[PDB]
Amino acid sequence: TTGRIVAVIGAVVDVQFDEGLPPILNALEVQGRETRLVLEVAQHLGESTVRTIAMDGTEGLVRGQKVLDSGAPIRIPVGPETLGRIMNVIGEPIDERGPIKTKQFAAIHAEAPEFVEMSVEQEILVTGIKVVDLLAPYAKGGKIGLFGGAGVGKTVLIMELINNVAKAHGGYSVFAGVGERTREGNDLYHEMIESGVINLKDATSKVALVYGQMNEPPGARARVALTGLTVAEYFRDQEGQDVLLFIDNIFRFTQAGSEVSALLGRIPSAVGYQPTLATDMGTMQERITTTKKGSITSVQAIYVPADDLTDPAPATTFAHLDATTVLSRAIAELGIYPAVDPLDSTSRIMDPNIVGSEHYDVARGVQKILQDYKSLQDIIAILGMDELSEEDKLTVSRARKIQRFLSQPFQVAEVFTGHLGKLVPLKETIKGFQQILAGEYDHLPEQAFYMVGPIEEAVAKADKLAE
Amino acid sequence: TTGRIVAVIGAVVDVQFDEGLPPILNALEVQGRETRLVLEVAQHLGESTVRTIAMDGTEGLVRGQKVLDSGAPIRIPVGPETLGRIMNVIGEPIDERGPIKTKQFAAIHAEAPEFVEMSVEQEILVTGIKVVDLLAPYAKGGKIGLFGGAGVGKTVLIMELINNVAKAHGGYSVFAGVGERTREGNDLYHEMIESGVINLKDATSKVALVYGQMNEPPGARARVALTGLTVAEYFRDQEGQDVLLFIDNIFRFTQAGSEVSALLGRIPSAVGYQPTLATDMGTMQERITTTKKGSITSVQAIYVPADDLTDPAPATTFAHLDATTVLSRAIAELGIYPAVDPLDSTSRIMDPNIVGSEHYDVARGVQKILQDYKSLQDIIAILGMDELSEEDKLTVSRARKIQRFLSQPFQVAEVFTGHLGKLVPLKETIKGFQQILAGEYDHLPEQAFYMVGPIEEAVAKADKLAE
Amino acid sequence: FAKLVRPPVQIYGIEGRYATALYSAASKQNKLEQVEKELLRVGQILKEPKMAASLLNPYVKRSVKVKSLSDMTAKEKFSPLTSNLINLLAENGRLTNTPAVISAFSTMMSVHRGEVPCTVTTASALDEATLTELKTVLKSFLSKGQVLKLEVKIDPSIMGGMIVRIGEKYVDMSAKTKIQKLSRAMRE
Amino acid sequence: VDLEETGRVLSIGDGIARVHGLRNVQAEEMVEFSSGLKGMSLNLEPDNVGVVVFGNDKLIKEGDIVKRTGAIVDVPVGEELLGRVVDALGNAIDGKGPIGSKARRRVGLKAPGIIPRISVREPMQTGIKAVDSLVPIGRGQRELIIGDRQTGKTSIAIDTIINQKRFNDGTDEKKKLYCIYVAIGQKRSTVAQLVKRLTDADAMKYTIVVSATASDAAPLQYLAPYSGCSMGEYFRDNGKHALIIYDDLSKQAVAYRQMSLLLRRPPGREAYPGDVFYLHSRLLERAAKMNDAFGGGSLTALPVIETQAGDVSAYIPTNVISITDGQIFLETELFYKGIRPAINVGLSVSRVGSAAQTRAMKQVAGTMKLELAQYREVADAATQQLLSRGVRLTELLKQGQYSPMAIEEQVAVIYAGVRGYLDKLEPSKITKFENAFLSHVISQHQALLGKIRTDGKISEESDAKLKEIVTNFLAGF
Amino acid sequence: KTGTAEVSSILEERILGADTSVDLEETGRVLSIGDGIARVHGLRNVQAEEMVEFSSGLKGMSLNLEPDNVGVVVFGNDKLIKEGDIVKRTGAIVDVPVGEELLGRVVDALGNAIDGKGPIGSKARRR
Ligand SMILES: Nc1ncnc2c1ncn2[C@@H]1O[C@H](COP(=O)(O)OP(=O)(O)OP(=O)(O)O)[C@@H](O)[C@H]1O
Ligand SMILES: Nc1ncnc2c1ncn2[C@@H]1O[C@H](COP(=O)(O)OP(=O)(O)O)[C@@H](O)[C@H]1O
Ligand SMILES: Nc1ncnc2c1ncn2[C@@H]1O[C@H](COP(=O)(O)OP(=O)(O)O)[C@@H](O)[C@H]1O
Ligand SMILES: [Mg+2]
Ligand SMILES: [Mg+2]
Repeated sequence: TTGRIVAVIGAVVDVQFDEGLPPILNALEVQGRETRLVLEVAQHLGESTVRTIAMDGTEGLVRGQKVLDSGAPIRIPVGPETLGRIMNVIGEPIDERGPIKTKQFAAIHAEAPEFVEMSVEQEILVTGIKVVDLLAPYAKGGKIGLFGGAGVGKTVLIMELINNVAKAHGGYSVFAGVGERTREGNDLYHEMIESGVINLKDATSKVALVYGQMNEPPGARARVALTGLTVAEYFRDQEGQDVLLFIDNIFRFTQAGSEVSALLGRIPSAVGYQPTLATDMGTMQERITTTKKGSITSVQAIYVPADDLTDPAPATTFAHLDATTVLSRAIAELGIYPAVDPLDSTSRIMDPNIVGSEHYDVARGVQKILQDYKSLQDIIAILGMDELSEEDKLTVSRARKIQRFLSQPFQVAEVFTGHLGKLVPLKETIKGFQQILAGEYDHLPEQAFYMVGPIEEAVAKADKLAE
Repeated sequence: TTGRIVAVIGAVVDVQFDEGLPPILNALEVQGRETRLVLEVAQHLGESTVRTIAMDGTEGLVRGQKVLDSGAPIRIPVGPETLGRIMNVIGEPIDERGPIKTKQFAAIHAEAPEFVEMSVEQEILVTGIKVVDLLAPYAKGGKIGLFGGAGVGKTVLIMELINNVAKAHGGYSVFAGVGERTREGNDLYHEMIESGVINLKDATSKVALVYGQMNEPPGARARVALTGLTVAEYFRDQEGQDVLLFIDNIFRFTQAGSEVSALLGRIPSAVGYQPTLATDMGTMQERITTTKKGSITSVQAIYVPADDLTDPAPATTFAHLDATTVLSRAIAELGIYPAVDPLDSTSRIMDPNIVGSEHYDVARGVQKILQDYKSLQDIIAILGMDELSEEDKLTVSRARKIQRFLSQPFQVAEVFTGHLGKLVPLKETIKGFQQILAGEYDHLPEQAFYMVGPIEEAVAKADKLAE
Repeated sequence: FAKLVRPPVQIYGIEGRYATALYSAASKQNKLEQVEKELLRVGQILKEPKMAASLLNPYVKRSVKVKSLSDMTAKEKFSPLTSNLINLLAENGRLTNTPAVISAFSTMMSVHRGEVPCTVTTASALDEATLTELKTVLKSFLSKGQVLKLEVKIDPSIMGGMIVRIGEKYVDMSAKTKIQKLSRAMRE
Repeated sequence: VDLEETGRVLSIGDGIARVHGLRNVQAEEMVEFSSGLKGMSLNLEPDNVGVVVFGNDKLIKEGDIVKRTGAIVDVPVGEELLGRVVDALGNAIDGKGPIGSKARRRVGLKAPGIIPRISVREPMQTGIKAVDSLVPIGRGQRELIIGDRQTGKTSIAIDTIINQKRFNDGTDEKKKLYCIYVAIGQKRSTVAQLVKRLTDADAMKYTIVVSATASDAAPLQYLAPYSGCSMGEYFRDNGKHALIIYDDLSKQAVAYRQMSLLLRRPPGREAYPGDVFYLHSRLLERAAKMNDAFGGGSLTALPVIETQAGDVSAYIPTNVISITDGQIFLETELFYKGIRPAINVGLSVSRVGSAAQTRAMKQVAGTMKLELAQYREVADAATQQLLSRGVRLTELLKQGQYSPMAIEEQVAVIYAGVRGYLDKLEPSKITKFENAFLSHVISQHQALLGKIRTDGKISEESDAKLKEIVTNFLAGF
Repeated sequence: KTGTAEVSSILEERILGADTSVDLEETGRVLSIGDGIARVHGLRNVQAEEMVEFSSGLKGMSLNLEPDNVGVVVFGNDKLIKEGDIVKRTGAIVDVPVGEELLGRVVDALGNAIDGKGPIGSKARRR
C-alpha cells in the first residue's frame, strides 16, 4: 500500500493512506530516500491519516513523498549468522562486512510467552564466577541489574560472562547497546575481537551485537532493546537453549521512551516521564523469561539519576530485577577482580528452598564474616590492631583469606593478570568457602588465595610460594 | 420540562432542552431508571444545553434518554421527624425504616446569613480534654476544626467529643458523614442506638444522621455536606435551638469538587484543584455560623493530604475556623494521644478577658516551654543532651513532662488499650500544669505522666513505679 | 492578499469564516442574490435522507464525497461560486456544519438588504390595530430603507405591559419590572 | 450498517478508541471489536464514543467494526472458578478448558450500605504468630499490608491462603474461607511460581487467581481488582466467606494514572488524577460483613501497597490508610537484619479485628503485647528483665515460610514464651526450642491442643496441663 | 477543530477560482508572523529544514511542515516581514563555507565575515 507524507514535525511524520491503513506498530519505508528511512506507526488520527515516529533523520522530506507500507512490523534478520555482526535497530548491518545472510526474519514487536509457556520452578545460572555464584547467584531467565559502570571492569565482566556461558552451557549471547556512544561502541567491538568472543575469520563467534546509536532519533534508541530481544528470542525458541542478553544501558531505554512519548504529544507523568513508563518497561522485561523451550537471562546495566533510588526510572526497573551486582571502585583499588562488592550484591534466589541449604548456609556465613571484618576494621583504624581478642584476629585473618579467594582470574583477561583464566564450577566454590570458613586453611598465607581458581589451586600456590 | 441526554462523561451529564431551560442548581430526574437518579444543573452551555452533576451512578445512561425538570433544587425533608433517621444526599432514608414523614421541605442551596444576623457572643465549651481545654479552648457556637493526616486520631477525637459534649447537651445534634468509611457510620449508628441517643421505638431521638460515605460517586460526596447543613439550619432558624453539627470528613467535600471540575471543562488551579476552591468552601462554611436566631457548634474533621498543611484545601479551611487542633503524626509516633500539636493549635477565645488570667498565664507558660524545647531539639539530636546548660536541661525535663502530661486516655479508646477513659475538669487541668511549671514535680519520672487523668493520678503512678 | 469586502454583520466561527469568504467572493462580480438562492437550494439538496446518510459517514473517502457533490452541482446548474464553496467545504471535511454556513450567510444577507430583527413580548396577544401602530412607531425607530422584521411572542410570565427589542436597543415597559422596582424601593 | 447497535472506530491510539455510531450504547457498557478485543464505553459524547480497549491497541484499526454486547461490564462468577487462573475479564489463561460459569456480576456494582453490615465478630486466621497475636484480622475487615520492595508481603498473603486449608478441608461450612488472589502489574513468572506453590500445598481447590501482569495493557490492570472483588462478592452475598488479596494496589494506581493522562486529564499531586482516592475506596468499600438478614457472608480484603524508601506519608499510601481498617507495616530494616515476618508491631495496628481475636489467643497475646510494649520503651534490674523478655518474645515471633501454624500451636508457643519459661534459655536457641517444642505437642499431646481449640479458651485445667507440658519439656532440652 | 490556513482570505481566493494563478509549489504567502516565527501558506515542494527566502531580503528555515502551512523560523528581526509577503524556495538545505580560507576570520553562524576584513575566500561548502 502507498500513502503520502502530509506532515513532518521534527521526528514525527504524519502519512496519509488513501487505500488501506496499516495497523499500529507497522513499519513504512519512505520512497525517494538516499538511505533507508523507516517510520513506525503509532496512532490513527482519523481521515486515513496515521502518525509515525521516524527511525532516522527526517530532514529533506517533502510533504507528498510516497511511503510504502511493508505490511509487518520492523522485521530483522535473526539466525546463527547474526553472531559477531553489528546491526542497527532496523537490522541493517553497520560493520561493513556485507549483508547478514539468513533464511529467517523476525518481527521485533512480539508478545510475552503465555501463562502456560512458563517454567514454574526456579533455577540457577552457573556463570563460573565465585562471587557471583556464591553471594548473588544469577537466576536462569531472570533479570540481573549491574551497577558501577566506570573503569571498574564492567566490560571485562560482560565479556567473561559471555565466554563462560558460551563455554559451560553452550548458549550464545546478544549485546543490545541502547543509546551507545559510538566511540565506546567501536572500543567494545575491538575488545570483543581481541578477547575472542567475536571471530571475523572462522565464524565461531558467540555474541550478536545490536547498536542503537546515541545520535539516532528518539524513535530508534527506544526500539533497539526490542531488536536485541528478537535476536535472543530466536535462540531461545528456535535453537532451544539458554541465552544471555546484555542491555547497556536501561536508563537510556526509559529515557528514549520518554522522549518518544513527549514528541507524540502526551502529558508527562511523575518526574516528566512518559505516562506509559510501567507498561513500556513491562512489555520488554516480560519477554526475558524461562519458557519451556529455552530461557533468556538479561543483564541490564543500570544508572540511577541524581543517585536517587526512588526516581521513577530505577523505581520501575527494580520491580523487575531478580538479582544485583555492584562493581565498586573501592575493590578494584585492592587488586581484587572481578571487583564485585560482596556485601552490596543481592539476589532473590538466595533462599534455602531454591539454592539448597548448604549453599545458603555457606553464603550466609561468608556474608556474616565479611560484615564482622568490616566492623572490626574501624577498631583497627582507631584503637590499633593490638586491641583485638584472639577470636577476632582469627576472624580478621579468615575474612582476608575469603576476600582473596573471592577474586578470580578471567579467561578474557590473560593480558592483564599473567595467569590463566579459570571457570570454577559451583561445587568447587561451595566446598572452597566451606573449608575456609571451617578453618581448615588457617595455616596458609593470605596471598596464597589471591587470584586462583578452585581451592586446590590455593593449596598449590601455597606450596609453590613457601617452598 | 423535558430534555434529552446528549453527553455522559463520568459523573457529568449534558442535557438538551428544546423548550424552557432549567435554572442553575435546579434538579432534574432521569426518567427510565430502576432507582431515582437526580442531576443537579451546574452550567448553561448555550444552544439550549445544560451541564449537570449526577447524584448517583451514571452507568446505564443512554444518549437520547429523557430527563424531566423538577422545578426546584434538591429539596430534602427537614423537621423533628428527621431525628434518629439516616438520610442520603437527596433526602431518601437509608435506614430501612419507612419514609421520613415531614410537612416541610428545605432546598439544600440556601444562602448564607447576612451581616446583621451574626452573633458576637464568645463563651467557652469544656470538652474534658487537657490539651484541647488548656491551649486551644473550644468556644460555644463557634466553628472548630481537627486537622491531621491519615490515621492520626481525627475520628477517635471526634467520637470522644461526640460522647462528652453531646451527652451533656440538651439540644439537638447532627452528624454528617461525608466521604468516610461506611463501617464507621454503621458503628456510630449502633453506638447511638445502644447509648440511648437514638430511639427506634419512640420520639426521643436527639441525633440526625446524614451519610454520603466514600463508596458513592463524586456528585454525592460534594452535595451531602449541604444536606447536613440544611438539616442543622432548620433546627437553628425554625426550631430556634442550639445545635451540634459534626462533620467528618470535610476535605472530601472539596476533593469531590475537584473530581467533577475536571469534567466540567475548567482550567485547574494550584495542584489540580478546581479554580473555585475557596468560593465553594466559603459558600459552604458561611452557612454553619451561629446567628441571632440560634446557634450551631460545628466540629469539622479536616484531612491534610500527604500530611501537607501547605496544601490549598487545609490552608483555605484555616481561615474559616475559630479553634483549630492540628493533629500531628510526629507526636502520635511518640505514643502521645491525642496527638494534638500544642503549637499549631490555636483559638480565638485564648484571651485573658475570656478564659481568665491563671488559664491564660498557664497556657502561655506551657507554650513558651514547649517552644524552647523545640528550639533545643536540633542540637539535642546531634550533640546530645550533655552539651546543655543546667537551665536548658531543666527546660528539657519540664517540656518532656508537659508533653507526656498533655496525653490523655479517652473512653472511646477503652477497646484499643484497655485503659479507663478519663475526663479532666478545667480547674484540674490548670492546677496540674501550674504545678508542673513551678517545678513541684521535678523529682518524678517523666513516664509517670504518660496517659493519666488529673495530676494526682500522675503522683500515684510514680509511687507505683517506685515499687 | 486580496482585500476582501467585509460583510455587514460579522459572523464568527468556522461557519463565519466560510460565509465571509463566500460573501466577499460574491460581492465582487455581484452575485449575492443568485448565490443566496443557490445556497437555499443546497439547503434542501443535501438534506435528502440518502445524501445526508452518505455525507455524515466519515468512512466514505473525501474523494467519493467530492465526486458525488460535483455530480450533484453539475446536475443542478449552479454558479461556479456555490460549486467551489461546496467543493471547499467537502475537501476540508466541513460538511457536518454546512447548514450553519447557509444560516450564517442568511444572517449575513438579511442585513445586506437592510433588516433589523425585532421582538415584542406581551402577556396576551394583540389586536391588529395596535400591532399596526407598533409597526409604525418601530419603523420610526429604524433608519432609512431599513425594513423591519417583527416577531410577536407572547410571554405570560410577565404580568402585563410590553417588552420591545430592536436590534440591540431594548425598552421594557412590562408590569413585572415595575413591580420589582417598586418592591425593591420599599425594602431599602 | 446498523449505526445504532454498531459503529466504526474513528481513531485508535493511546488505548482509547473513538468510535462513530453505537447510538444506543449505554455508559460503561461493554462493546466488542471486530478483531476480538473488548472495550468499555467511557465517554458518551454527542458525536462519538470513547471506548477504552481491554487489550493491546495494536489489534484495533481505524475502520474496524465495534458491536455493542448490550450489558454493563461484568465478569463470570461462581464456584466454577475455584482452582482456575483467569485474566481480568474472566477468561481462563491456565489452559485447563473453558471457565463455564452460570452467573455474571457487574464489576461496577455498588457496595452494601450502612444497614446490611454488622460489626466484625469472626477471626480470619493467618497462621502467622506476629499477625495473629499482635494485629489480629477479623472476617469482613480490610487490613492493608504496606511495605517496600522485597520485604515479605506476598509471603503474608500466601501464608494466609495456605493456612485456610485446615478449615476448607473440614466440614463446618461456617469456617471455610475461599481465597482470591489478584495480581496486578506483577511479573508473570512470579504468578506462575505462586500458582505452582499453591498447587503443591493443595491450596488451589479453593483459590481463584486473577492476573493482570506487567505485560497486560493498563485497562486490564485497572479492571482486575474489580473483577476479583465481584468474584468475591458472589461468595459474600451467598452466605459464604471470601478473602480477596489485591497485590499491589499501587500498580493499579499507576495504571489508572496512565489511563487518565492518556485521556488528557488534569494531573494532580505526583501526576495522579483526582479520582485515585475514589478509585480505591470504590473498591475497598465492598469488603463488608453482612448481617444475618442478608446471608451472614463476609469478604475480607488484604490490599498490598509498596511504599518507596519507607515513605508511609506518601499520597497513595495515605489514601489507602484512610480507606482501610488497619495496617501491617513491614519494615525493611527488620527484614534485612533477620526478623521475618518483619512486621513493625510498633506502627502496625488493627482497629477492628481486636474484638474478633480468639479468647485462647486473646489472654496470652494481651500480656505478650504489654511485654513487647514495655520492651519497646527501653531499647539495672527491671530494665534487664524487660530487655531479656522482649528479646525472647521477638525471637519467638520469627517464623519460617509457607509453614502456617494453627491457632492452638501459636497459643502453646506464646504461652511458653510470655510465662517466662524461656527467661533462662539463651536468646539464640529460642527458635531451636520453638521448632522442637511444637513437634512434642504436635505428637504426644494432641488431646490438650484439641481441647483448647474446641473449648476456645485456655481453661484452668488446660492452663495447668500446658504448664506441666512446657516445664517438663524445658527440663529436658 | 480548526486550521490556520482556513482564514477567510484563502477561502475567498479558492471560492472564485483565483488559486490557479498562484504557484503554490515554490512560493508561499505568509499567513502569520510573530516572535520570529512565520506561518506560510504554500511552498508545497519545500523540504524539512530547507532554507526559504522572504521577499524583504531575509532568510528562514522551514522546520514545521504541517498539512495546512509551513512553520518558518526567521533569521533576523521579524520587523521586515508582514502578513501577505512572498516566500521563495532556495532549494537547498542550509550549508556553510569551509576551508583554510576561514582561519583567522571571525564569522557568524552562516559563514558571513563580520570582522570587516573583506570577503571570505570559500572554495567548498558543507551541509
Ligand atoms: N518468613 C520468612 N522467612 C524467611 N524468608 C522470607 C520470609 N518471608 C519472605 N522471605 C524472603 O523474602 C523474599 C521476598 O519475599 P516476598 O516476595 O514475600 O516479598 P515481596 O514484597 O512480595 O516482594 P516483591 O515486592 O518483589 O513482590 C523471598 O525470596 C523470601 O526468601
Ligand atoms: N579480571 C581482571 N584482571 C585484570 N584487570 C582487570 C580485570 N577486570 C577489570 N580489570 C581492569 O579494569 C579496567 C577497566 O576495564 P573495562 O571494564 O573494560 O573498562 P570500563 O570499566 O570503562 O568498561 C581495565 O583497565 C582492566 O585493567
Ligand atoms: N486516644 C487514642 N488512644 C489510643 N490510640 C489512638 C487514639 N486516637 C487514635 N488512636 C490510634 O489511631 C487509630 C485511629 O485513627 P483514626 O483517627 O480513626 O484515623 P483518621 O485520622 O483517618 O480518622 C487507632 O487504630 C488507634 O490505634
Ligand atoms: Mg476517620
Ligand atoms: Mg510480592
